[PDB]
Amino acid sequence: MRALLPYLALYKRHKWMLSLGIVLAIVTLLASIGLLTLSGWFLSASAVAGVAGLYSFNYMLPAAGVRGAAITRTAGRYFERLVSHDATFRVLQHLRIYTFSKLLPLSPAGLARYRQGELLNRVVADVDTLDHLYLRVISPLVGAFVVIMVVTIGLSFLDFTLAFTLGGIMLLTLFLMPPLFYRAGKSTGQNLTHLRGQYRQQLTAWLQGQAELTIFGASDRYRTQLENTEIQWLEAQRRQSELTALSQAIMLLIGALAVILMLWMASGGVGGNAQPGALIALFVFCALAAFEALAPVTGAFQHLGQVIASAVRISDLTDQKPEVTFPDTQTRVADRVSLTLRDVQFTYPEQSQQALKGISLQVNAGEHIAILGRTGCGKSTLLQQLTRAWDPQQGEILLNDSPIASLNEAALRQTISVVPQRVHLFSATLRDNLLLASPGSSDEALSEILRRVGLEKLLEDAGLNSWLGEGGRQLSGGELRRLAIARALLHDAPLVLLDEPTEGLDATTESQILELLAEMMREKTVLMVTHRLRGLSRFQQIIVMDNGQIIEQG
Amino acid sequence: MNKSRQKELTRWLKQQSVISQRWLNISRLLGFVSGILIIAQAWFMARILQHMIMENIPREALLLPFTLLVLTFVLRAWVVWLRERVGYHAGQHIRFAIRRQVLDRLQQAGPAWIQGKPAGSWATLVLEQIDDMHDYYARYLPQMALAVSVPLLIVVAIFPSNWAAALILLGTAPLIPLFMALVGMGAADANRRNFLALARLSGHFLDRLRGMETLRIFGRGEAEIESIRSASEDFRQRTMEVLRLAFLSSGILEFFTSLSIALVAVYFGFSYLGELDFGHYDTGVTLAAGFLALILAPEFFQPLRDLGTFYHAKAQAVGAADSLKTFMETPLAHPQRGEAELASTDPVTIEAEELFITSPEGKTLAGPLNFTLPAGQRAVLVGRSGSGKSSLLNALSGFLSYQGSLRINGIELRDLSPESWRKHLSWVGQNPQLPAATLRDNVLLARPDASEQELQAALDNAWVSEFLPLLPQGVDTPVGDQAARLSVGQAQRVAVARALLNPCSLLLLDEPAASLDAHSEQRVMEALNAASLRQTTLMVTHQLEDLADWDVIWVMQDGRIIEQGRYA
Ligand code: HEB
Ligand SMILES: Nc1ncnc2c1ncn2[C@@H]1O[C@H](COP(=O)(O)OP(=O)(O)OP(=O)(O)O)[C@@H](O)[C@H]1O
Ligand SMILES: Nc1ncnc2c1ncn2[C@@H]1O[C@H](COP(=O)(O)OP(=O)(O)O)[C@@H](O)[C@H]1O
Ligand SMILES: O=[P-]([O-])[O-]
Ligand SMILES: [Mg+2]
Ligand SMILES: [Mg+2]
Repeated sequence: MRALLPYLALYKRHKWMLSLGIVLAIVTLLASIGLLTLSGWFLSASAVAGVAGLYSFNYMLPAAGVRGAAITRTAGRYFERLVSHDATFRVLQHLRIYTFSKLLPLSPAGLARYRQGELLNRVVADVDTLDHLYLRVISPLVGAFVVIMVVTIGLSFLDFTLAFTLGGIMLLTLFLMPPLFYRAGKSTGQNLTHLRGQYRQQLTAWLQGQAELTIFGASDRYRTQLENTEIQWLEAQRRQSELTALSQAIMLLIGALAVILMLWMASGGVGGNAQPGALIALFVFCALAAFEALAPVTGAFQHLGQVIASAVRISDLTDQKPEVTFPDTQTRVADRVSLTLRDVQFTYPEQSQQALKGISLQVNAGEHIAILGRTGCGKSTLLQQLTRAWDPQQGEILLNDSPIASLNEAALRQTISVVPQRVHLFSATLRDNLLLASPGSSDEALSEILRRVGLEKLLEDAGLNSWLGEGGRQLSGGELRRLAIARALLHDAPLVLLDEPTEGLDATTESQILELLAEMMREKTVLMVTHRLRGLSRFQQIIVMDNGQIIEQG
Repeated sequence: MNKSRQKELTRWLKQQSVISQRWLNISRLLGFVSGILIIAQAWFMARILQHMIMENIPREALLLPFTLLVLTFVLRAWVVWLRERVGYHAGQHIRFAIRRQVLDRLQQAGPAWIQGKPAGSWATLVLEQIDDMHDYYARYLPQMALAVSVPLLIVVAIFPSNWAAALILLGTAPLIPLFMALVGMGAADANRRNFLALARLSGHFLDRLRGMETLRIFGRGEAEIESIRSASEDFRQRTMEVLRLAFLSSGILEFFTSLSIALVAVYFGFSYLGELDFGHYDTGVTLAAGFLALILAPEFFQPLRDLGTFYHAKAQAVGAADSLKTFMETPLAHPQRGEAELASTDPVTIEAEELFITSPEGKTLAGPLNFTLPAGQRAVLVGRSGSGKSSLLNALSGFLSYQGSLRINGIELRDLSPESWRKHLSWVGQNPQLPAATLRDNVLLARPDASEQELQAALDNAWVSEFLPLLPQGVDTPVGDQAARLSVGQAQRVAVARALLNPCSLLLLDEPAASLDAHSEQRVMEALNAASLRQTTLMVTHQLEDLADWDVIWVMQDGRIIEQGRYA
């Protein structure tokens, strides 16, 4: 339970809103226990008095209590759900920011090993899970621990023995049942996630290899293996559903145990009175209604298991040391830059063969160089050291005959602007999708770039205000690439190194190099990398390289 | 919204329900049996309480009701234990059957259709979209059958005792749905006004988290936190207006479960005093008739309250139902399986006279084409990108249905048994995947029971043993995209080992040296040129400098071969 400490300091920030939902949770359960225990007493107080004692029985006050408790229960339940969700949503932004802030310095390096499609979908999944810690594990538990104390102290004014044995039964199960079930489903919950990832890994490798699992006749053998894991997986799910049924069947027996005991012992008498007329119904009905307070505790061991497992994943992911460090020298923005590489080597973590061996190339300022790698062979890996995502080992990177590690983060991002291999639409207005390049830029200047690069088609109908990404219209693969160069023009840098601009598109690939020399041809350096040998002759020092090493460079 | 679809979609779910109809009736029956025990509970407690409070009977004397009340508690906790086990078993057989129908329809549709969608989103449909259909069958339905049965037993059980208390509980029976619909016309308006925004603004954090690489290059790393805070400070105050009215639909259930207990307490409380003499059947209002109504007053609304929690599991099993229903309503075309045999393991003489290749979606791939090469002949295909030359390789394997006429050694391929036809086939794609757990189990994919000596012969032929020392565990190194990955130069040299291990009749090389390093290219070509002359082969490589010995060359540009002949 020590994994929750980093994610509990983000709740202490909103402790004065989180505690209002808990206090509202206490009231709406006391108002529901009080409504029914007063009803139970009032129902038996009048019956004992009978019609004879009608004029000698004050029913004005009990009739006000059932009216007061009815409004309190219905209003408190409504205001609980608002404040509880209001605080849940307010701590969510402190979890999205905390996860994003930690994951950002190590975004290229610390997230390399994982499948980015499933890893990021997982991270968002286990940020919501951590967000429900208060709403399912704290509020049900903390809100029910003090509700028991209030009724125990409240019933203590009538009989110490009856009040404590009911409170002792309630408090014992609150403090003992959640742990004995978290300690029982811990093994299954660990085994259930292992098989979920084992079934998903076998299924993905079965669908992807479906073309060659049928030719060689192994498509049915690997399906039996696939379904055997599902049989094991669906039995681990059954075991965790044999505890949900057991936890729900036990507190209906404990809630029973606290009803007979109130029926049985209170017959002997409450306080010193050996013949309790109506106070028998005050204790049995309190015990009958007070186990709805511990009702949300059921299943709070399942919800605690996922939350603690989710806290482990994020902690194991956002506590990695950054692979690269940026010293802060506050250097000025360099101009007319020119780098060089001398025997740059680099192997990825948990690898036994290098992806870059003996790379050495020298670039002058204002020179256009194309690196041609036929497939793999670290053409896109070489660009990562230049942007400084990984640190080369047994290698030297020099920029303007100075080490690249001397640049601070603000200056390094300024001097180097890259169009990535895969372009990202950020699901914002086309205006806000280009402000990434330049934080502050006049709209009129910004709108010129789109029509300059041949992207004026997007400006037809409120283009700069049109939504992009998933919500709006998706740019086509050829058209999306035309937007990356636009983001490389607003954020003008002395070194603008490209990365496969011509890949995947053919209708407008001819015009693509045109603006690559229409405005990138003046006082600029481009390390364009492609395997498409087309119109590359206009680039000096063309370099071909395979297996992670430069061979027969021009 | 989609009223036309939702009614139809909510009907497909019930057709899937028939798979586990035996348990969904036992779970419904136990809902009635658990209903009876609640009244059995409320009567024994009421009769015990009346005797003690009114007749002052000692507890030891009325021990028989005590030992009966305990028995119902044990017998009521038993059905609760039993209901959420039959409920799970009812929801598991649905998932097991659908997952088997989805996988079955995804296997005999061929690998031609699986390429249409990324394998991550196939695993998203088989993992999450079928597990989301659990709580609807396992929890929601066994609860909606408890919200219509159990509360009716209480009214049926108090009506003999007091018709006034029966109407108090029953008076809110029509009032609750009316008020939810009266507040639902405002909740569904705001939920429609914010429908555009929240859907557009919920996937904001993921998109920023998914594009961190693009977000740190341009230096916007510390400027997007101000855009995650501002897109989550709006998500709250925009969904706190949908919630503000969505929590009234539940407050007007806590309003009636409190008004109905206050009224039962006030009416019965005043009835004993002699104020309200209108409820009983002219036999006096006994105390036990009041406790029976008081204990059952919360139990009447308990089922309607719990159904509110599991109600989200209905749209979750519908939002995950349009993905599965439309999956099994696609008109995709099967490869027209048949039964036949090839007696001779010798190279087959494939031929055609008028042939068409069609996708499972129905789109045509290759136009009218025809070609013949006898046994032992080694053809080769060249063409422009998008000409459809791989389709012919992809349809000679049986993955693509053909409506023309392709013949294998004088036997029509349509009626040929695919399960036995592929035993005379070998296939090497341009981008081959490695489905086996380890490299040793990967070369031995055609014949797992191959002797270790036979395995060593294949490795040396495929030039994969040369880089074996580089890998840590030698030949048993696990292979994949997450543990000790091989380069495309090496991963291609183990797919070559697969094809040459078990002798075949027709070899379908599909650009073996398309994305391959210079050193591995000459190793694969030396292996695959000496392993193509001993049977009929069909190469589709695009580089054509070394075609001197390839006897026949077919070139196709728009789904049809234009000229066939030797390199000379
Ligand atoms: C559609 C609208 C809505 C929405 C949006 C939502 C959204 C949400 N949510 Fe909700 N809910 C609801 C409507 C709703 N909801 C309801 C109605 C209910 C019932 C009542 C109450 O609340 O209580 C609930 C309930 C609930 C709960 C508890 C349950 C019980 O009671 O048992 C929880 C925990 C939650 C969470 C949540 C979250 C996290 C979220 C985020 C996404 N939720
Ligand atoms: N299921 C499918 N698989 C492949 N192509 C398809 C499919 N459905 C339609 N097509 C279209 O039909 C054409 C068939 O040509 P295909 O790409 O299969 O052969 P190819 O040109 O040899 O492949 P490549 O371009 O990778 O060399 C493609 O251009 C593609 O756009
Ligand atoms: N995240 C990673 N982890 C480990 N190895 C990698 C990773 N990315 C690439 N590699 C290896 O490094 C080599 C260089 O790949 P790369 O040049 O990035 O591919 P591409 O040229 O298609 O962009 C590849 O052969 C690959 O096996
Ligand atoms: O994978 P290639 O385009 O660098
Ligand atoms: Mg790349
Ligand atoms: Mg092809």
